[PDB]
Amino acid sequence: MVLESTMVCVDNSEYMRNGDFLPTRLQAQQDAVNIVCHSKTRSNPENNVGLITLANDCEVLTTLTPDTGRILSKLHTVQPKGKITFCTGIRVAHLALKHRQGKNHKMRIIAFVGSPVEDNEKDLVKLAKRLKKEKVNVDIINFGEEEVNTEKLTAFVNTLNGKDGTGSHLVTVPPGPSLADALISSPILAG
Amino acid sequence: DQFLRDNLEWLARATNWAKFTATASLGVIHKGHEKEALQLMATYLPKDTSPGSAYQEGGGLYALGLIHANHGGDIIDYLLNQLKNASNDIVRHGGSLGLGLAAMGTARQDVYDLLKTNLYQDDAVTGEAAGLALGLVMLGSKNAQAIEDMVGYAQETQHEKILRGLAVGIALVMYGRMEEADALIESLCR
Amino acid sequence: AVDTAEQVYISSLALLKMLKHGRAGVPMEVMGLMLGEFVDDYTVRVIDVFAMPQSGTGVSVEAVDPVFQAKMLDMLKQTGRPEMVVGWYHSHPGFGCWLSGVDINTQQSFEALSERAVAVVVDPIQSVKGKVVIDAFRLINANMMVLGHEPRQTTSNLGHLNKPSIQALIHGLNRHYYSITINYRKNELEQKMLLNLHKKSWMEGLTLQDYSEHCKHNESVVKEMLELAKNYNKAVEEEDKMTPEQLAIKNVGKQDPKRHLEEHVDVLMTSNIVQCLAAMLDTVVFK
Amino acid sequence: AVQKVVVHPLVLLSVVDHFNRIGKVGNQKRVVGVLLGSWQKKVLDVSNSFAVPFDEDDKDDSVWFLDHDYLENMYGMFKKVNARERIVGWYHTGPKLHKNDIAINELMKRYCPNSVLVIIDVKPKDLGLPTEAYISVEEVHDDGTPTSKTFEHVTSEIGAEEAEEVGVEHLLRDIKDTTVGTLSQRITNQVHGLKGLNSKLLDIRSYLEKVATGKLPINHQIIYQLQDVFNLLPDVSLQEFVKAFYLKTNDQMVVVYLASLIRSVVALHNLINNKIANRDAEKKEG
Ligand SMILES: [Zn+2]
Repeated sequence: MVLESTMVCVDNSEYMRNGDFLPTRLQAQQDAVNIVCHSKTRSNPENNVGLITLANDCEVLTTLTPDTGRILSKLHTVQPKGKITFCTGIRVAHLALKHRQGKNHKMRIIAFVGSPVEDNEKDLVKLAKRLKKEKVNVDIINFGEEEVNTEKLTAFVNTLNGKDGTGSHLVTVPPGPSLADALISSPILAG
Repeated sequence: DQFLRDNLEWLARATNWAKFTATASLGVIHKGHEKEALQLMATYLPKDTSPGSAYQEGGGLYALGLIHANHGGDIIDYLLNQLKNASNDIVRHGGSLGLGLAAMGTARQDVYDLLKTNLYQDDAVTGEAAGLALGLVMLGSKNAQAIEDMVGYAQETQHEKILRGLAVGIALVMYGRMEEADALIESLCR
Repeated sequence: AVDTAEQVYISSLALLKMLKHGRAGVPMEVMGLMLGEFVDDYTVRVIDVFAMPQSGTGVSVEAVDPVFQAKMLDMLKQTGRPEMVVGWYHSHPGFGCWLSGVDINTQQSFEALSERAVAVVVDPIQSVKGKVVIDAFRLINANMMVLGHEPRQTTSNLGHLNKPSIQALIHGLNRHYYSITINYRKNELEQKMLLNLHKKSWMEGLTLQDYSEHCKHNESVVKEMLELAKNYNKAVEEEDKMTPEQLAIKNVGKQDPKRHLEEHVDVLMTSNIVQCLAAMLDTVVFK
Repeated sequence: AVQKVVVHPLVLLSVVDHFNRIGKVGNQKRVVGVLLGSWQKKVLDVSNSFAVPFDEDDKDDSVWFLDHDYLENMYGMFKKVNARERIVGWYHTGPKLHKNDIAINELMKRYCPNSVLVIIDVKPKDLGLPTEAYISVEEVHDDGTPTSKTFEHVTSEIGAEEAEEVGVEHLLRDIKDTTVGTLSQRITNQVHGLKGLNSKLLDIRSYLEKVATGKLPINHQIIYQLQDVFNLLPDVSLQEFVKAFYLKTNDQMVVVYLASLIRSVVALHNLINNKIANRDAEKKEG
C-alpha cells in the first residue's frame, strides 16, 4: 500500500458551530473525521492520524496513532469557539509530522477551513515555498462560509506544489444546501 | 636452522599469532644474508594457500622486514606490491612493518603517502602496523605534516592500537632533538 | 573458531543502569539485559543497558518477556539509536556475584540465539567507593573439549584480568567459564562533569553554597565542637603527658607510638578557616 | 510545595547521553525528556528518567509536542520493574528556557499534581553546580494582573545513595581526596569567593543593561525593593562592630594558644624519641 502519515485538522473556529450542515457542523465534521479515518484505515494499516485545533491556541490532544478511537472521543465536547488562525495551523501539524519514528512515511496533512481568514497573501506564499522545500503535500477541503469561490486558498493550493506534484486538491463547499456526506463523497473516490 | 626439524609437535600446536611468530623467527635467524633470504624461504614462504592462517602470511613479510631493516633493495617494493595485493588487513601487520622497517632512517617519501591511504582502511590490529612503519621511515626527519596527520587520525578512530602505534610513531620521528622537541613534548605531556 | 583477547568498551550510562537496577532490588537478585554492538571477535562494546521487569518465576530464562523485547526495541526505534541486543546481565546483591545453575541454564539459550552474549554481574556491597566491583563472565564452549581450552594471544589484558585470581568459589567457575576485561572509554567531557558532580560532596554543593554555608556557621556553634576538641585536648593530652615518663621507665619504645599524634592539628586547620573566612569580613563589611 | 530537589548524577547523564543520541544527528534546539522523580517528603529526590524524541518549530516558536505512547507504556515499563519510581515532571537542556516551555508542564499536569521542570546543561562551563530547577506555580502578581505562571527557582543539589556512589567515586581517579583541612577549605575560598565576584558582577551587569536596553518593564517591579535590600546593610562601624573586632581577637586567643600547646607536645614527643633512637642506633652500630 501507499506509505504516508495523514494529519487531520478539525476547524474549531467560532463560525463552525452553526447547524447549516445537517444536523450541525460539529457532527458534520465528526462524520468528516469518520470518513477520513476509516478510509485511511481501509487504505493502509500503517497510517497514523492525529488531530489539531487550528483556531485560538494550537494543541494536539491525541498523539499520532493509527487508532482513531481517542480522536473520536475528542470530537465530542470539543468546544469550538475562537477565531480562525491559518498560518500556524499547517506548521503545527508539520511539527507533529517531524516527530514520526519511521521516516519512510510521506508527510500528508488534511485540513478544513470553514471561516474567513485574515492571513495575508504574503504569508501563504511564504508557507507555499516553505512546503516546496519541505515536500509536504497538503489536501485541504473547504467547509463553511467564506469568500465566494475562495481565491487565496485556491492560489495557496496551486502555488503550494507543482510538477506535478500529484498532488494537492482543494474541495470547496458548493453554494447550495447539501449533506456533509455529499461534500466528502467526491474526495473519498478521487483526491 | 634445524628448528622445524627438531621440534615439530610443538609447532603443530601453533595457532592464531603463533604461526605469525613462527614464520617471524624465520627472519630473525636469517637476519643478514641479503641475497638468498628471499628464495631460500620458498617452503616457509607466506602462504596464502587459504586455509586461512592469515597471520601466517602477515608474519612472513614481517620476517622479510626484519632482514631488510636499515639498508635494503627491490624487496622493499616486493613487499609494497603485496601490500597492495592479496588480503587485508592481515598483510599490513607484518608487511607494512616490513615496508617501514626497511625504509627506516631513509626518509622515504611515497611510503608516507601510500601509508595514508593504507591507514584509511579502518581496522584495529593494523593500527600498530602503520604506526610503527610511518614512525620508522620518518626517523630523525622531524617532519610536520606527518605528525599532523598522525595526530589528526587519532580522533575518529575507535582503536587503542592505532593510538599506540602512532604513539611510538610520533615518538620515533623525533630522535636526539633535545630541547627542539620540547615544544611538542609540552603538548603531549599536558 | 578463532579466539583473541577480548575487551569490553563500556559507556558510563551502561554502568549507571547496571548499579541502579542492582541497587533497587537489594537483597533480591534482579535480571537485566545488555545492549550494544558486536564490532569483531577481539573487541566488543556495550553502549546501553536496560532492565527487565521482575516476575514470580524469579531469575530464569523464562523471566525474559518477549512482548517486552518487541515493545522496547520499538521504543528504541523511535529513540535516536536503535542498536541490536547483545547479551544479558543479572545483579547479585546478596553474595559474591557468582553464576548459579539457572545462570548457565539461560546461558545455553543466550549462546544459542546470540553468538557471544557476555554475562555480567554487579553488586553494590563489595566496595562503597574505590573499586570497579561488578564482575564479568563468558561461557566457554563445551564442544571445544577436542582442542585446547587455553587461548588467548596478546595475554596483556588476560594475565592482568585474572589477578586477584578472584577467590576460589568464583574461580571455581574458571572451569567452564572465563571473565572478560572492562575499560572505561572517554567521553572525557561527561566524565569530567560527572566527576565534579560527585565532587560536590567533598568540595561544596554548588562549589559556592556549602562553603558559604561554612560561611554561614563559620565558627558559630563551630566553637562548640572546638570546646569538644579542646576537651579532646585535655583528655588526650593529659594521657599524652603520661606517655614520655613511662617511656623512661620501660626503656624505651614499646612500638608505639599511641597515636595520639596529629589530631588537633586539623582543629588548627579549622583555625585556618577561622582566620581566612573572618578576614573576609573586612571585604564583606567595607563596600 | 517543592522546596529543594536532589539531582543524582544518573539523571543528568541520562539527559547528556541523549544529547549524544540526537547530537550526532544534531542539530539545533534542545534535548527534552520526561523526568522520573521520587517524593519521600517535602524535599524532592530524583533517581531515574527517560528521554523522548522532541522537536520545536521556530515559526511558530510556540509549537511543541511529545509522544504520549512513549510516556505511557514506558512508564508502564519502569513502574513495573520499579514500583517506587514515578514521573515528577520533565526536563530540557536549555541553556535558557524560551517562553514556550510553560505549556509543556500545563499538558502533563494531568499526570502529576505538580510537575517540576529541570533545566540542565550538557557542557559544563559556568558558574557552578550545573542544571537548574523550576517548579510550576501560579504566583499571580502584586499588580493584580490576570494569573500568569512565572516558574519559581528551586535550589538543586547533587547527591547519591549507595551504588550510585560506588560508580562515580571510583570513576573520579583525578584529584586528591579530600584532603581534609589543608587544600580543601582554601580552594573553596578561591572558588566560592571568585565565582561569587563574577556572579554578582555579571548579574549587576544585567541589572544596568536591562535598564539601558530591554525596557519595559523593567524596572518595575522588584528592582526598587531588591536594590534597597542591597542597601539594607552597608555595613560598617562605629560602634558595636568595633567591639566585635577585638572580641574576635579574643576568640582567636584560645585556638592559637592551643596551637602553641600542640607545638610543645609534638616537638617534645617526636624530637626526644627520635634523638633517642638516633643516638642509640649510631652509638651501638658505630
Ligand atoms: Zn541468579
